[PDB]
Amino acid sequence: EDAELLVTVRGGRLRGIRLKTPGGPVSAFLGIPFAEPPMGPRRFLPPEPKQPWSGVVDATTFQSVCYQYVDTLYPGFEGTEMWNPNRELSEDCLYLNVWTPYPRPTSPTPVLVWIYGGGFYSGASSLDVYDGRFLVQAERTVLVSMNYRVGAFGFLALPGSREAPGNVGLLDQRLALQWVQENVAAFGGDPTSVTLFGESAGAASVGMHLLSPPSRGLFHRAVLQSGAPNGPWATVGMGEARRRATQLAHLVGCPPNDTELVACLRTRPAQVLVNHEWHVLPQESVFRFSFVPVVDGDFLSDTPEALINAGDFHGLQVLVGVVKDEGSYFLVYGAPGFSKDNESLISRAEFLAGVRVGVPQVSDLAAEAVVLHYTDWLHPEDPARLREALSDVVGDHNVVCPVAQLAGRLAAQGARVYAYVFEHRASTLSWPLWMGVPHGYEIEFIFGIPLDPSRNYTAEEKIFAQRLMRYWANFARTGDPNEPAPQWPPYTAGAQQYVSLDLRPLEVRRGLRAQACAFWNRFLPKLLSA
Amino acid sequence: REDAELLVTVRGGRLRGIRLKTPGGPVSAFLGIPFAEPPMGPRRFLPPEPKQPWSGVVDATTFQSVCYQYVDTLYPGFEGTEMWNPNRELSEDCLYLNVWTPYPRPTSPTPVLVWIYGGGFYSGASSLDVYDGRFLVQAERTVLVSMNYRVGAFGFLALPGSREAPGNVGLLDQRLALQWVQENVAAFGGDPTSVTLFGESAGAASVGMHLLSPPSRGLFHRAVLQSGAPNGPWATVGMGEARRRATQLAHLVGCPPTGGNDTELVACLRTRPAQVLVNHEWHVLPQESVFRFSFVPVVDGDFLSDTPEALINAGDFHGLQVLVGVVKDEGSYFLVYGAPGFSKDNESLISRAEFLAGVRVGVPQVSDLAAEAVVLHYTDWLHPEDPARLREALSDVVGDHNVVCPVAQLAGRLAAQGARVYAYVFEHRASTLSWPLWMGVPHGYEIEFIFGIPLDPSRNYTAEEKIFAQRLMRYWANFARTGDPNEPAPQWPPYTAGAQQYVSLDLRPLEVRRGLRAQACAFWNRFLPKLLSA
Ligand SMILES: *[C@@H]1O[C@H](CO[C@@H]2O[C@@H](C)[C@@H](O)[C@@H](O)[C@@H]2O)[C@@H](O[C@@H]2O[C@H](CO)[C@@H](O)[C@H](O)[C@H]2NC(C)=O)[C@H](O)[C@H]1NC(C)=O
Ligand SMILES: *[C@@H]1O[C@H](CO[C@@H]2O[C@@H](C)[C@@H](O)[C@@H](O)[C@@H]2O)[C@@H](O[C@@H]2O[C@H](CO)[C@@H](O)[C@H](O)[C@H]2NC(C)=O)[C@H](O)[C@H]1NC(C)=O
Ligand SMILES: *[C@@H]1O[C@H](CO[C@@H]2O[C@@H](C)[C@@H](O)[C@@H](O)[C@@H]2O)[C@@H](O[C@@H]2O[C@H](CO)[C@@H](O)[C@H](O)[C@H]2NC(C)=O)[C@H](O)[C@H]1NC(C)=O
Ligand SMILES: *[C@@H]1O[C@H](CO)[C@@H](O)[C@H](O)[C@H]1NC(C)=O
Ligand SMILES: *[C@@H]1O[C@H](CO)[C@@H](O)[C@H](O)[C@H]1NC(C)=O
Repeated sequence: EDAELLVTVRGGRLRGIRLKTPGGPVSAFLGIPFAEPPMGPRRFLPPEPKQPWSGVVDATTFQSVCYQYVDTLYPGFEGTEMWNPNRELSEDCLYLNVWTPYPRPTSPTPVLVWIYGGGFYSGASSLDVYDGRFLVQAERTVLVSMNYRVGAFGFLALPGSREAPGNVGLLDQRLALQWVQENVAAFGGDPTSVTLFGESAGAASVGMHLLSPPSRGLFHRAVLQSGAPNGPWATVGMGEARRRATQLAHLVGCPPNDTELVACLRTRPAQVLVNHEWHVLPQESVFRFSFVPVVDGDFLSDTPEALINAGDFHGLQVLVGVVKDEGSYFLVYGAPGFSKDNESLISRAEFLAGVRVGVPQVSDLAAEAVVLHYTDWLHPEDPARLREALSDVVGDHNVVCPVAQLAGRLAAQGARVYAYVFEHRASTLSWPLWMGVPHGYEIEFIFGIPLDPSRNYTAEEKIFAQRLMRYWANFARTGDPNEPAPQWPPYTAGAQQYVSLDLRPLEVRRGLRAQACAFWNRFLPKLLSA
Repeated sequence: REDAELLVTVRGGRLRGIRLKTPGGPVSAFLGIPFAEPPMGPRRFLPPEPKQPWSGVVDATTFQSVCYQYVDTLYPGFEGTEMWNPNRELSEDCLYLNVWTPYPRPTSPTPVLVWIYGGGFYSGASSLDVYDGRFLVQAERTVLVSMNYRVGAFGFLALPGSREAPGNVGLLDQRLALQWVQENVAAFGGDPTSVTLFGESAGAASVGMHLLSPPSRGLFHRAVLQSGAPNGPWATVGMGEARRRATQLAHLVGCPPTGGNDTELVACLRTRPAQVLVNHEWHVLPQESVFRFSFVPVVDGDFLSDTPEALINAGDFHGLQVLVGVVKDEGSYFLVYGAPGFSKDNESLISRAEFLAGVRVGVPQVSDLAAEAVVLHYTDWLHPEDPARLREALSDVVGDHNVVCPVAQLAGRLAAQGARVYAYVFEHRASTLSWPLWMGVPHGYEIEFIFGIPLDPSRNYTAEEKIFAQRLMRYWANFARTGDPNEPAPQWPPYTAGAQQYVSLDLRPLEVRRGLRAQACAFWNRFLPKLLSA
């Protein structure tokens, strides 16, 4: 036996596995149970800590994926299948994973905690693009990821009720963070140096832990990639959450009050709920998801926008950023005229129709304001400009401007913020050229996937991945990504400085689409209230 | 004895003129021809009556009085403002017109240019030196007519529905002069079947209203609108707001001893000295502002059967040629009349607080949300507080809202509905300009080049500017003769709703460009009206 892969945590003994890397081995402990399986009567309930066990838990392989919708838009296409579950689906899915260097560190090592995205309806810690072996070998930190409930199982809410309080998927993450505080030292980790990082809904999850006091004490630094808690998609109001929960029950034959409604939902197989998940949305749209965190005064005592404005953020360091073309990926899921298999050169009529699906549940006047700002009135009908304009609409509304607002408010209120735009299109990208650098395609570089010899990244891209891993790990260690070389300056509300990340050296630029984001963050709210 | 070239007979009687000297040769001028009975005493606020025939010879040898009006006092003695102030005595006896014709009189019918001065409908006169018609007539051999029309309350005080003060009588003054041209211009060698209206500022808005009034439309064939349009937010007023302003003016001068019977109210107003009415003219505006004037044309269903925008959108304009344009910096002149932080004597590098305050003065009587939309669009959010950018932004706000975007909307609708449109932007700053450099090419300072003022030997224009003026006079006269400013050489393409082509007018040859501030004017012409409705 290998003593380096035997660990005793508070709940019992674990057996890990030795993983290979072009730079040397790492230790991995995969599929560690941190909660009781939320099954049967425990569906929709907050998680319970895992009860202690006898014997040795086999922690050599990833555990099941939390039950979720499986994408079918392009069957077999690499660009979509890389996000689909690669393990069996189960409601018994509350497991986390620990990667440590080999041999295990004898000194307290900074910890990075990954929260995957997936619009709160999908995702898994077992996806190949989240493989932590290269980060842990290159930068010598402890790396933790957890699975958390998604879709109705994690975020269906009958607000006020005890049978379905909502946000339990977020409590899954918090419980894993508490598990890290109690057990990460047994792997060589330092519980006093924990950096949360996540992408898309994971970034929105990270931001929500920043704004929830019970979570705030479980970590010390935060990285938000292409997501923010204050977007128009990451939260839902109590009334709309209740309406969606009620319509789901109707679509699955329930009831035969909240107590009875939830009891009937608990009798339905997991797939039955998944099969009707998308039909509770109020309208045809993109970048909208059925069951997301709810603002009910508990996990979030107020809206994330209100909490960001009222918060004291001195002593907080955050790393935030976006990719160059945040919106293009979502357009093929419903904007008329868009497809991965052609140039998607849409007409003005399709552009106007696409604005309503990309900015759903918005008055006609506010939609007209969007069309005004995003039309080039010297070329109002040029298909290529319209394709790009609609990508900018979806991307600015949902990612760039929510992130810009978060960064500006945190910086103006005591936090040290570092901002980036990711501008390298991977040579291996399977999405068409017109999508540019699409949403989510900086992750593989952050995790050092180009170092995998089994893949076809260039030598320049391997250098690039090592650069990014160093930035991220420097920030985890010191709150500053810079190597003590062109310097990465902090983002401020006035100067609005960020850096571009690509094969070229760091270049400092001004403004995260300041013109467009003034519209979304300053004017549009004023219009909607009148 | 007498010179036969300076003696002409019109329908009303005989006239005697004068021989003007110009650097290029003699011109015949008939200045101060009465075309209406003096609108004095009981005739104040009433539509004009045609001039009764006279015996003997009327001496049309000098400009007549300026219609009673407010006199600017912002910069006393300053050349930049005094050039617009009355250069003749003020009087309500002011309904006279002027005719310039070549010497000797043309043998064949000659195209006619009719000038309508601006002045915000509260000021102006055809006697101003910058409107001197001798150079145009000499250089291009046209006949030029200009008329005086009543301004201020005397021309546009309206109690709608009352016959005592129906409103728009200043526009009826212009129409009567146009009817006079139809009946009498052939006696001067003019062709009544080739008449081109042209005007600037409120004169351009007047030209546009004649285009949209059927009784006026038959009196001319072509139109030139310089830095003005009838659809601006300042050129017309609703019936109720006209009545509120008229009622408030009478109240401020003691009439009646508020509102009540219209006949008695107007009769009380007619007993007031003309200066007393002028002394309170500016006090009836609903808010402090710039580019807003108290007594302007009223949309009452008569002269204008609807708003100018509705008439423009519903009009068939086939068979019409129009020449429209603006100067490069339309807003700057108006900012020193009330925007906080602005003066001709300093750089006017305003603060953000002064910019935000200026938006409410420059876009008056709109909701807080509408003002926020203006601030969003005209702020550079990468440099939100730089004084120089704020100064230029407020100038653009006032210029786009009041001139550029109204002109662009008119041009686009006319072109899309059968008219042929030629558009320009005037971009030359005169070497003799007295306004400070930060105002650029200000509103109104293309007029002197179109009238050929640089050819005046007493003035100090460069040789290039004299060539420039001669080129502009040729464009205008070519349009008057043929409906096309091009020489029968860089070509001036028509303006269309799609291509939106216009030319730059300056010392360089013609350069073709696209879009009259297309991005800005989409906000003013497409979005903002939808916001005001909700
Ligand atoms: C680009 O393609 C989209 C989607 O078409 C799909 O992909 C093609 C490669 C082919 O497999 C089609 O059969 C697919 O439907 C086009 O948008 C569609 O247009 C058709 C009419 O041709 C219409 O019936 C569908 O409803 C449209 N789909 C959507 C989602 O709006 C689009 O027109 C193409 N762009 C071009 C040709 O410029
Ligand atoms: C509004 O008043 C006019 C004028 O009233 C006349 O003049 C006043 C000074 C006073 O002397 C009144 O007694 C006068 O009647 C009215 O128009 C007059 O109406 C009467 C009866 O027809 C008569 O004097 C003449 O017809 C009109 N004289 C005018 C026009 O000078 C008018 O009817 C009143 N309108 C209303 C709605 O009351
Ligand atoms: C620029 O000037 C304006 C106007 O001031 C006038 O013009 C100056 C050149 C000088 O001749 C002054 O004596 C004149 O009064 C300034 O705006 C005024 O500022 C004063 C003092 O702060 C204030 O009382 C007035 O209300 C202001 N007037 C307006 C219309 O706003 C402005 O401050 C000057 N800007 C500078 C000096 O940077
Ligand atoms: C919910 O409804 C059931 C059936 O009507 C009833 O028996 C039960 O008491 C209710 N529970 C609550 C908490 O209201
Ligand atoms: C032109 O300049 C001369 C001096 O060179 C001056 O005497 C004359 O008054 C000026 N004419 C103007 C300003 O019209």
